[PDB]
Amino acid sequence: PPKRLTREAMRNYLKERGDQTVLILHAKVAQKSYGNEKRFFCPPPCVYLMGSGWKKKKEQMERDGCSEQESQPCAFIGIGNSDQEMQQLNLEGKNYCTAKTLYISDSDKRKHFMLSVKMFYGNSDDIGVFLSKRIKVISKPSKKKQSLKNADLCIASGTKVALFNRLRSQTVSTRYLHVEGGNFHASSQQWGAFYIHLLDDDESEGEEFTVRDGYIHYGQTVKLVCSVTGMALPRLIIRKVDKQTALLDADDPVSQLHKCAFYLKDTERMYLCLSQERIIQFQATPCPKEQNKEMINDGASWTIISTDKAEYTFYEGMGPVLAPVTPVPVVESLQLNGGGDVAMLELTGQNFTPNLRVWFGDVEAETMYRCGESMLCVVPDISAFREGWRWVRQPVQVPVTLVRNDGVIYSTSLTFTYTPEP
Amino acid sequence: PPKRLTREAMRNYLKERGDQTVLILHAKVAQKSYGNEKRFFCPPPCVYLMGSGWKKKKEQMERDGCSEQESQPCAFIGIGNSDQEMQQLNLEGKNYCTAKTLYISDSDKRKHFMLSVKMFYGNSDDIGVFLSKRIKVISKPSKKLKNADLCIASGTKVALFNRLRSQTVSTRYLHVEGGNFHASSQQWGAFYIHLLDDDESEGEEFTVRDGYIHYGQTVKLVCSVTGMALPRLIIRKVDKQTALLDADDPVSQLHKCAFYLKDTERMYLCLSQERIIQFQATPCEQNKEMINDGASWTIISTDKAEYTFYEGMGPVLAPVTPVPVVESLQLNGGGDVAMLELTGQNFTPNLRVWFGDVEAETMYRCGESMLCVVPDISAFREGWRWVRQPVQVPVTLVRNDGVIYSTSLTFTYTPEP
Amino acid sequence: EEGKLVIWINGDKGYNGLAEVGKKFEKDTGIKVTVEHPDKLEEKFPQVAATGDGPDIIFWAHDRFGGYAQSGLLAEITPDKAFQDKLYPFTWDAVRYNGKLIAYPIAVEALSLIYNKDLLPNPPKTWEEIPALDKELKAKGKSALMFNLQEPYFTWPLIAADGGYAFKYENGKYDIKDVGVDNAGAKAGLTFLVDLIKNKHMNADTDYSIAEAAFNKGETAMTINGPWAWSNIDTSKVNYGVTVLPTFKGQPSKPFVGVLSAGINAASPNKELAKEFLENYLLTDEGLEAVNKDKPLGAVALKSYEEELAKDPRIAATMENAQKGEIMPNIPQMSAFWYAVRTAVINAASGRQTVDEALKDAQTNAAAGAGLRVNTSEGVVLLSYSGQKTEGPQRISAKISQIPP
Amino acid sequence: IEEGKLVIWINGDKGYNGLAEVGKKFEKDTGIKVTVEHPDKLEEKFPQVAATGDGPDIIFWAHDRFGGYAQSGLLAEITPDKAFQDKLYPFTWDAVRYNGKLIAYPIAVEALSLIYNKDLLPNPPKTWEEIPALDKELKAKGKSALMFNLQEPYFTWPLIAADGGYAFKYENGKYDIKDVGVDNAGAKAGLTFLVDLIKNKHMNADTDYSIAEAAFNKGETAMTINGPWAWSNIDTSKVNYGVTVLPTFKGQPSKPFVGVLSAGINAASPNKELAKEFLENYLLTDEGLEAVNKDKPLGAVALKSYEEELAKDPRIAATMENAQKGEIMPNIPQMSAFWYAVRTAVINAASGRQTVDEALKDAQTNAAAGAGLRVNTSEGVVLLSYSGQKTEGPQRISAKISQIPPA
DNA sequence: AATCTTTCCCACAGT
DNA sequence: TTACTGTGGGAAAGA
DNA sequence: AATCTTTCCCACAGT
DNA sequence: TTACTGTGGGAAAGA
Ligand SMILES: OC[C@H]1O[C@H](O[C@H]2[C@H](O)[C@@H](O)[C@@H](O)O[C@@H]2CO)[C@H](O)[C@@H](O)[C@@H]1O
Ligand SMILES: OC[C@H]1O[C@H](O[C@H]2[C@H](O)[C@@H](O)[C@@H](O)O[C@@H]2CO)[C@H](O)[C@@H](O)[C@@H]1O
Repeated sequence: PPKRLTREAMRNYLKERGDQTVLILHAKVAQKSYGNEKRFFCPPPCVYLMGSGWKKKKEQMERDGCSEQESQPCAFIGIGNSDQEMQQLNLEGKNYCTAKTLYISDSDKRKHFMLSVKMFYGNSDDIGVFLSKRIKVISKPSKKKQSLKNADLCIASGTKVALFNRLRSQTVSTRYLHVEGGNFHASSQQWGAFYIHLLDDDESEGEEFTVRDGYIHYGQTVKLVCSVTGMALPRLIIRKVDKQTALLDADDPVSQLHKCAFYLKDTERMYLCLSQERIIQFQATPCPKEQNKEMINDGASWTIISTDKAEYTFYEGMGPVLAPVTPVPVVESLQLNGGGDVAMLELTGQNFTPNLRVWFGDVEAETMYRCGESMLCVVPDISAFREGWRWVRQPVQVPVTLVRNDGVIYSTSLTFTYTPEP
Repeated sequence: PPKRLTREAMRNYLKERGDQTVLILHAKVAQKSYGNEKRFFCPPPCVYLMGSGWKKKKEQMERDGCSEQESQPCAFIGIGNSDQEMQQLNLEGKNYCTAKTLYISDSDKRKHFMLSVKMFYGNSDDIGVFLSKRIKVISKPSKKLKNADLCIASGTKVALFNRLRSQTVSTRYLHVEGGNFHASSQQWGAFYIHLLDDDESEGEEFTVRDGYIHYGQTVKLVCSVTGMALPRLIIRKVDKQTALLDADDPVSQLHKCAFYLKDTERMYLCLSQERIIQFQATPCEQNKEMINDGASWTIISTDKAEYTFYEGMGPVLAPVTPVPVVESLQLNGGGDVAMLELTGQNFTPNLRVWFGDVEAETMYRCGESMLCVVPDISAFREGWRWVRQPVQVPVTLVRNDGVIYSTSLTFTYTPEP
Repeated sequence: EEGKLVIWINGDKGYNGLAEVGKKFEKDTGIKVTVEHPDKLEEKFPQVAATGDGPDIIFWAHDRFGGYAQSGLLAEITPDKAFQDKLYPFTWDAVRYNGKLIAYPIAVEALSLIYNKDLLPNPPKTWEEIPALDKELKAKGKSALMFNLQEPYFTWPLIAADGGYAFKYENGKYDIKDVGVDNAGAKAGLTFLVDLIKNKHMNADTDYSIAEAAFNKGETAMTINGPWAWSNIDTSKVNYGVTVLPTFKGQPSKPFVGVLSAGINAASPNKELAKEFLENYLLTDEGLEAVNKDKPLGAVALKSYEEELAKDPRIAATMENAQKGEIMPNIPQMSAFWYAVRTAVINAASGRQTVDEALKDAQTNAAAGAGLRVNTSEGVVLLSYSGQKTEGPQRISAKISQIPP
Repeated sequence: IEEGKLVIWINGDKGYNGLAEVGKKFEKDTGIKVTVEHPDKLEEKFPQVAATGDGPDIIFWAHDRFGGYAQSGLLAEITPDKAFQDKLYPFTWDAVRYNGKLIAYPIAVEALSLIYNKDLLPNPPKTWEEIPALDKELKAKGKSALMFNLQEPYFTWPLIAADGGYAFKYENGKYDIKDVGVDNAGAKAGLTFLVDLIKNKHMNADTDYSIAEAAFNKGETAMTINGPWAWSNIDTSKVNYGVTVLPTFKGQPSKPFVGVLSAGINAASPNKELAKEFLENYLLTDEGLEAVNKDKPLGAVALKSYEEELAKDPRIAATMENAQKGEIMPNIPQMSAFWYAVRTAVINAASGRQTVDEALKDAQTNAAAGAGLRVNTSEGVVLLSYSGQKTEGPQRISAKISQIPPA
């Protein structure tokens, strides 16, 4: 029988925080495959398992008699259509797995889709289904003039992008810009998400730089900062690459899956290049016919694509549950409401269900379900946090947490504060 | 039918104050009459009618067809005895009257009593019964620490009369008329007998010391009505027909005494018919001085009973008495809501405390204690006076038939940050 | 359109005076200038400018320009040092958004108490004594006070006096989560205004024109208005005075200080012609005189003309009220704040909502990340939340990796 | 009262054996026997015995009770020489002045301070609000945070005053015997906090002087609130103690009621000159005051010469800081009625017999005859008062003199 | 035992 | 002279 | 009518 | 020589 979460059980969780997190890292767009061709999603969608909960769950299962194979989390990935078969990901040993052979066919007439990650333990126990963020289907990258009206296909300052390189003549057909051991390299297995920041044409080279807002256009000065390590490449000028030539005379907005060139700011025609796993500089030969074009090899020709991240965090607060932990709710924002009789907190997000309750610390709130994107709760009175030795009128800060009727705890990065006023 | 007082009617009264006041001025003590003798109360108890209400009532009654005799207030005075007759007082023409032939017999075994004044209009319309303050019965004046009731204290009112056996007018009284001191045959004044230090110089401004008045002490006699004072005088004891300089004994009730003018050639407070003058005392014993009958006065502590009423909702069938008198107030925070406790006399269940034109929820305990619910400040923020500011209002007792009983007390609401 | 300047300015400002400046520019350069005053231009401009239309130059107080800059409707103004020195540094601070100048400041304006000297020689020092003045005046067939109750700008000095505030200024920025629209101070101020209305001292239906008519006709003893209103009172037969706003609960009324600014539309093809007209024609002693002559500007941003106007007791009164008040934030949240306070003031004045309910709704409507004050058995508690951090600083710190040669 | 012998009354919490040594010195010098006594409730006893014409020759108590004793005529007027008056601080003479007359000799200035155990608590709390948190920590170690006398309002007054509470307001050059600050918000917040410490078991309502003294000196409690007189017993217990500033309430300083230990001479006493001799030339000397201080500390002594030598002491330096944050008590006769009202309120609120509001409201109207009463209204706090018949007593009378003709 | 209080008696005042 | 009647003074009882 | 988007086709790269 | 298959580039079809 299912057990509702107790205050003691909640208090223990808030002290430990042995959460089980599932991360889905992917591109915001996908190119359509025509006929019987298979155009694989690039960079390959990645599934990461984070949190100390996984080890805790393994140890709990193995105390129940599970072998390492039985306690091992297993995952399958596919697009939101049944016509295509789901592909297995091998997590066993590693903390992550990348799906290298996913594609969307001409038969699939959807304009937008989400990746579906079906997780379970090796003993067939179901964990649940975790969806990615929305992926827009594109026919081909826009070979002509782009505009801010097609914002979905444009790249904005301060947003994450993935940089990959197609190498037809090389053994490793495609390499990805990644940061490992505080150094930039062209990885065959891993790919990094980089904040593409736009800067003023007069901004000098340095560790500290002022970032200007807007959509990235060709010829502009950009700083690529690693979303994980915080490592940045020196000031670069993003240029349009045509066949095997970088053109200096481009002002057009930079779009999804476009052929790129990254000229190092204030250098003798040097550009961002690749020599096997290592990234190096490349001397460009200017064309004698056109003074606006410069010759650049395949290793200097990169591909830009905007990336997204789906995150789901859960914990079995009252021990193992029969029902899967999914759909895992995600809280995007909060807003207080003074328009009514009592103070209300309005939660905006995804995957909300009637069987959830908002908790302020170890205090269960009266929760009202509206839809999967909107939930309301009655903000507890401050007296609920003055029960013991903490009776003195003082500021109180508590976490905001979603809890399912079977004791499953859905962590939030949000806190709530009661501040006494004279 | 009786009408309850309206806020409009109350507002009008508070602006005008055309009250009807009844004053009973008398001595605090009375000497017992033995056998068939009649020892009259001296000075004679006086009944005064103060306030513009009397003339208003006269004019109202006369618009109803009453003659001057019918509209004329009539009064009878007696003691609280159903064996002694009540004496008629003649107010007709004047606003006051003295009861010159009142006495307490040996048969009346009471150790104290109050004078009963029964008032009504000439047309038999009953005003009511007004009692005096307590009068203590004494056998004879003590020529003596044990009794403070028979002693005279600094700052208290006294009456000074003069017995003149050889003169046509057997007894004269110290009184102030037209800003001048005189020995009246009809009227008597109440004088605050203030004690001052022996080094206090003569003047309009003087510092008054406390304590019981003894002989040889420097006294300042100030008229309770006009505020007129006699020059600094030394109260001396009188034995037969001589002023005693070597007397230190405390001054008691109904004592024969003289009043030597401070820093003068043996000059004393004397009288020549209706006028008061100074008498030169011939020294005879260096501690004794010869003084005539006119220089020999009699001291007696006096009291005052005051009753103020107003027919707020016009003429009333029932008498206006007993008129409630408010002695003191005290607030109470021991309960749920703020309460005002009234202490006094003649309280009835038909009374209500009013704070300005705001009738309060009044609770009757007994005739001496009254409680009321202090109105909320919002009751005084009803018009353009809604702004948070200090509010001062009179405290007034009102009867169910609209009779308004004035008080000298005010109530204040003071906003605080 | 190219070759001609289209200018938008509010109807209560010196548009005919500004049109004289346009006729001077037309006789000097040959470029035609059109001065327009459309209704609700603060709302109109962001709609027309978004599509790429509207005017070339927009005139409004600095408070709306921050949102216009965020939306990308404004051109970055880049004046020379010689020009920047001709204007007060604090006026340039009002027109600065994310280290960029987005408009040209023209004049500093604040609300003051405008009183009738014949009807009232000694104006009230406090708000609390106005109902007593109303009783006296009502007997003479007149009234004490009349001001615009449809625009929160006029009621804000009373709301701010005891403790009300838009956004708190923490460190070197505004805390877009710290809103003081439902604090005790704001509540006491709006309760007082509602009490003046409930007790018939003021009418909830009173707007700008109704109050202006009553003052200029000598029907009301006092009005609350800015420098722009002085010209019409001059033409009327009123011996008026401009003084300090009355105090509330012993504290000064804090009006919101506005800086009349001129921004250039990002979509405009006459960006140089706009810079030429604004710098060398309008922001001159002769240029600012023309506008001021029609309707007074207040304390002008141009140092040279301000010095000549400083001797005016009316401008001296405006500055005293400006000093006791506060310069408005130019932040994008200001528009949402104003709409919330407008609704609260109207609903409390009409009796539609209580003061508490109106200011509580206004509190959470003003900023999206704002708190809410609650009355508890232990006292007033401020409810707030955090953890959805989304901003990204202007400056980024990142260690440079070497690209090997 | 026997002639040729001095009878002295002093409180049991003071240095009576030290004062007895001064009496032995007087006896060996003049031949006059001196008897030092410490009877229970002598502040109440003295006005009863003195009224009949009996009691001690010399009375020791804080200056606050002497005003009433002077009004009743129980005290003899103090008339010292200029040379003597200058030996004592002018403010100490101001405390013993009633109606432009000196009614007692000042001895020492005393104020309550926070006495903490340095081993149990090296850093004492700066605020009252952090004491319950310090209590949780100490309770785990089998100890408690705070323990002080809850039977005497003197000890609870610093908390009551802190936020806004006062006895009588000082208007112009006098105390307004009608303006009492016992039921204001500040006083209410202070007593509510004390009641909350009791309700939440951090303190016990039954705690008196001896109970708290035992707990501190035995090392059972981390802190105590007491005056300089209590230091001697803590010294014998060898507790590593500290004397510091009282903790703040609602961010404001705790305001203790500053007392001036004074010695008055009974008006009925036939040994007034013998009393003046003993007090001026024997007690109010460096050697004389040293004897009393050696028994139980006096605090900041009135004698300038001895105070200078004791000023270097950090405990006396702490007493003065607490005194400076507080206020010198009024000497006015209404002080006795005030104290009885606050004692009742504190006891009834702590016991749960009455709520804080009901206790402090009753205390307000019982503190003085003709005191106001505060009420909470929809428009705010309103003070209810009545312009009744306040005793007053007209001192000066203006009257035009009518002349008696010479005839 | 004083000292104070109460009760009874009487000279005195001018027609 | 005395009768007429309130009044202070004084003596003799009581407390 | 352009200009942009979508669909279809094909050369290219290595055991 | 040819088979094996994703991939960018380019033309032709739609919008
Ligand atoms: O009432 C809200 C409104 O206040 C301010 O507008 C003022 C303006 O600054 C003055 O120059 C004048 O035109 O009156 C206006 C109010 O009627 C703010 O500037 C504005 O953004 C806001 O909507
Ligand atoms: O508690 C009421 C009480 O407080 C004061 O007494 C103090 C005294 O001043 C100190 O020197 C020491 O002895 O402790 C006493 C408290 O027990 C007032 O002086 C006193 O009148 C009041 O009743």
